[PDB]
Amino acid sequence: TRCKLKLLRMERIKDHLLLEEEFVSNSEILKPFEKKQEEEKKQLEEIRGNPLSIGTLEEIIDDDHAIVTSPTMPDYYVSILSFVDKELLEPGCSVLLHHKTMSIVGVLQDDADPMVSVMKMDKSPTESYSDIGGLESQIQEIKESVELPLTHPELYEEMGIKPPKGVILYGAPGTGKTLLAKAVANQTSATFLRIVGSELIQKYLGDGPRLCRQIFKVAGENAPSIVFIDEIDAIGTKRYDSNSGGEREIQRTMLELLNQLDGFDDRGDVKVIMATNKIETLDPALIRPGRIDRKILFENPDLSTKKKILGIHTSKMNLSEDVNLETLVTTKDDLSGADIQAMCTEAGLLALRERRMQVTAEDFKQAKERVMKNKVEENLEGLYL
Amino acid sequence: NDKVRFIKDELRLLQEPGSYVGEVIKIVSDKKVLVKVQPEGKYIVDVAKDI
Ligand SMILES: Nc1ncnc2c1ncn2[C@@H]1O[C@H](COP(=O)(O)OP(=O)(O)OP(=O)(O)O)[C@@H](O)[C@H]1O
Ligand SMILES: [Mg+2]
Repeated sequence: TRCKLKLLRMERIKDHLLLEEEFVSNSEILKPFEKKQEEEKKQLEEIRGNPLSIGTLEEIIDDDHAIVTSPTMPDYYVSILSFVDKELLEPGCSVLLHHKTMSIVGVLQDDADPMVSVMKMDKSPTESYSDIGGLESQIQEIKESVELPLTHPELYEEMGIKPPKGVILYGAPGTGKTLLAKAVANQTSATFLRIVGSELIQKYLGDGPRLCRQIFKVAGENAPSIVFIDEIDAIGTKRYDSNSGGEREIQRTMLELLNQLDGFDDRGDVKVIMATNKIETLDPALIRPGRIDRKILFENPDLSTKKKILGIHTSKMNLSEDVNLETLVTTKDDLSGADIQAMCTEAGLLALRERRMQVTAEDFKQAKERVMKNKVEENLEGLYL
Repeated sequence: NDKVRFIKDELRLLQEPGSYVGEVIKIVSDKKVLVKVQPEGKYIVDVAKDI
């Protein structure tokens, strides 16, 4: 009770006293004039009138005048009045115009776009570290790269190193490249912009360099930022034939992507996470040192590491004392971590058709058979015995 | 009485200033609404006492 009481006692006197102080000060402001404060309010309305016509600021002329483009078509050499600043106006900004004689009377507007919201996420992933079934060291090379300079910049200035930029998460399918990216995306709580690499080829030609440069503009504002580029492999392997600029066009999108990634900009902190399935397909300039400092590799889980993948996934499940978890690992060899997650789901699904909550050893073996048939393995290993 | 009173002053009501139809894009907290009238630019403008 008294813990609430000391806060009550500080907060009441300081705040209510301040409230009283404002009330007296509006009045005192009034005196050298005869009513200054309550008249500034009547003036603002008067100056601006109604309506206010929106324009788009076309170019700003340095003399407290501007050329605004009403979308109705006449352009105007307007004056810049009160309740605005000229470094709050940038070319492109929307302006609020006095109807009778055009003047820039302000812009209190939000000026938000749905174009930016596409870049952004709304989020609370299900993905957290330690849903990673093993490979612990690899977590503490990624976390040393992405998450750690936000927690402490102190280590990196004390050492005198520049904090590492860029990670490439590569290996085989099912090694949880997307699963790491989201586990660290939850923890950091820095604005996590997500963009899938395939959206970077469009149906127009030349829109490429334009789209790419818009990503990094959003990313730059909301500093610090992560830009996650999921499967930047897709653009090199698949040409969709929707782009009229062809093979040429896709190559040009690459080149703007190089400057926006490092370049001459001297933008904010932008870590970049790049998932890909093959790193021998991506353009070598794209991946080159000092713009991608650290390159982590994942390879297939071990006999023990598969045990970890299984505990984390069988834990949600209702179970029997007939379930021998251990014999599902020994039977299954050279299968992904993706296969173990699909195997729990497939057992539960057979169990939902039988109309019971239990998951038996038999629904697990039944499920284990069916997921192993569907994988059609590698011809990479058909050389070898 | 409603019929004859109505036709007679209806003539002054047909000295209309006009109307327009827009649509609410978003509000603002100065009690003003951003409307886009259909073949025209947007207007930041105040509500009457009718809404
Ligand atoms: N090493 C791992 N430990 C635990 N779970 C894993 C691991 N590997 C895969 N998974 C599970 O499998 C799922 C599917 O894998 P994910 O989509 O993360 O893979 P990926 O390597 O990015 O593959 P692709 O490029 O083929 O999409 C994850 O959501 C996770 O549940
Ligand atoms: Mg993926």
